[PDB]
Amino acid sequence: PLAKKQTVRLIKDLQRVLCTRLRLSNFFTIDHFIQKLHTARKILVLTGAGVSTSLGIPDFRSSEGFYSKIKHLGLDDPQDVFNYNIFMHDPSVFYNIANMVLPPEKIYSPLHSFIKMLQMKGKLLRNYTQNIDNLESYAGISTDKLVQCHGSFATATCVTCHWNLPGERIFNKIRNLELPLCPYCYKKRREYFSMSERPPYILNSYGVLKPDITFFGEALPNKFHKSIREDILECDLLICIGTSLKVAPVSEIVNMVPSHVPQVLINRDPVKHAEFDLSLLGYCDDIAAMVAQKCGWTIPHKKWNDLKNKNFKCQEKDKGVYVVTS
Amino acid sequence: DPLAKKQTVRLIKDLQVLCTRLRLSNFFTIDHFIQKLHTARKILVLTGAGVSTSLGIPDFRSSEGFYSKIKHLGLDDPQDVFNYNIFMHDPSVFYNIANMVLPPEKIYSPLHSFIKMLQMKGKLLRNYTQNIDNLESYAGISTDKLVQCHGSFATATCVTCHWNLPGERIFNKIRNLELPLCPYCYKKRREYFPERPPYILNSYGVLKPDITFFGEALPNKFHKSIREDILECDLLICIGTSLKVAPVSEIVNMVPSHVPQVLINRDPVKHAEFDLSLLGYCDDIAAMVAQKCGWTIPHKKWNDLKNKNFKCQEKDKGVYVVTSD
Ligand SMILES: NC(=O)c1cccnc1
Ligand SMILES: NC(=O)c1cccnc1
Ligand SMILES: [Zn+2]
Ligand SMILES: [Zn+2]
Repeated sequence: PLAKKQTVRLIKDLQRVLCTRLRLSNFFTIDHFIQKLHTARKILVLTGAGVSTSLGIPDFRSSEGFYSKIKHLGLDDPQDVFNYNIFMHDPSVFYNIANMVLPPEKIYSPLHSFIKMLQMKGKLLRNYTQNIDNLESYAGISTDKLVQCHGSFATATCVTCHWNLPGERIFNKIRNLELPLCPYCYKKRREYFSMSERPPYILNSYGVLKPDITFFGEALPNKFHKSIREDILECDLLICIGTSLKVAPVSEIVNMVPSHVPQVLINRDPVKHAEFDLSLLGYCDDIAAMVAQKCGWTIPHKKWNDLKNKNFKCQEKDKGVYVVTS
Repeated sequence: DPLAKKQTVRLIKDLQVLCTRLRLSNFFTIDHFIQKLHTARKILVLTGAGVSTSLGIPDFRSSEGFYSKIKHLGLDDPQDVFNYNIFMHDPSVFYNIANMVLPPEKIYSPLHSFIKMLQMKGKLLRNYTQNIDNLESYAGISTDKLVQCHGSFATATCVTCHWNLPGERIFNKIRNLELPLCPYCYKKRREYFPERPPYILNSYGVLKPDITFFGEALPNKFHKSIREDILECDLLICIGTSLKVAPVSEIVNMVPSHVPQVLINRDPVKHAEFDLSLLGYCDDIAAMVAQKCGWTIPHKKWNDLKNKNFKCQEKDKGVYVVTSD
């Protein structure tokens, strides 16, 4: 069909009406996925918070998730706490809740390992992750193969002078609900808290350090667009895992990838606004094991003995859709 | 250049923001245009009604244009006489005015011949025209090279049964302000329009000329051609149009960003970013260009035009006002 180029906005936003992607006639099964796995050389793996919940890290949207906790505190719109423009206006909104999102460290799931597997077999084009928990590097995913789409707490930057430090340096202030302040800006900040130097032209974010996670309304890290420009030209399988796919531009990856490329979902819930070729509905750690196993592969993670020794049930439930339990 | 995804172009005629195109840094003089004409092999020319005003045919929105001559109708939007929903509901609204848009025959302007000139030098990839006057044929522009984006009176079609006939078979009815009726639907038509159910529209068994109405799909040659042409185009020249109707007005967004885009038109096109804009009458600016290229426009008015002195006054970077005296 006739098309022109529509610029993909690179500011983090709710994506939020039929999807127009057409599903491949030739690719619906589990066995189709398996043969593709054996032949593919340039797999794109797109992950979300689902791939870290086996580790006790909440996701965003589910019943025990972050949004539910922020709402229970009393915020009318819990989305507010990760809003960039809100941060720039009032950084206490985010720093009032930031201790809740500071991640654990040095752990990873069977899924992160299934990703490293692909890398080791020379098949991973990129893992585009939405997660700010920074668990991919520890899991062994190489830095050239990882795109932290929405950043991480690895570093924090002053919004005023752009001085950058390791995130760890501000964790104790975050645990104690204290505003992390830039040491270089601090003297002007005290002066402010000339017309241009007074209310309303100086914002409350003046000289405040912000973790280098991407907020809603902020530009994604440059690694994202630079990578996807190229990975789009060459991807030959797309797997989406442990995400609702509600945040653009990450959510647009499904539309940017060329239409002949097979797209697979592994997730607890179907993604209604997308048209995956194959959907595998269940726990990602379980479905990973199952898939590796059908492939005659192993997942280099401790839990693999155990996961591999289960009885997996794959119930067809409409074409190209399986409910996987065990 | 910005990371992009594919967006389907809507193929329904629609009267049409900000423009995203970046102008070429190395192309903004008249000499850049002359040099490019020498080397280009796959030129897309997009025309509108300004290419026939020299022949005495009104354009649409000038002060003596078609919309000015139907002011007495008192329409909120005078384009409604060419609206498709209006046609389907009540074809007498179009048929009152259709006589005014029947084409003359066997005449064409120096700008039409400039296009044919390009053709016979092997440089015309396509002439996308919005005109229904069919004058490109008379000028020698080939059917293969012509896309009548908004159709023509060549054929007419029954809106009910789809019977297709030569468009000239309805001209005498058009001239008499009568509805041209389909001979196959006529028996049912006469039953309903001597009981009639409320879901039978007034267009039942009415012939429609195969011009594209506002709200109607474009002819199939348009999307078939443009898809291939934007891959090969090496120069776009937009002439005698306000560029206010989509999807034609999207051609300038669809051509890849590196292809030079030139406007030749009485007025700037404020919602587009042309690399070079030449502002004046088509025929004169075509002649001046052909002169500068050391070329000949194959038109009886060539000897008159080649005898004019053209002044090109640079207004802004890539904007020139071209007059004659
Ligand atoms: N509890 C949270 O707010 C949270 C933590 C980690 C990931 N997602 C959400
Ligand atoms: N013959 C025509 O196409 C025409 C177009 C606009 C105004 N008058 C006539
Ligand atoms: Zn600072
Ligand atoms: Zn009929």
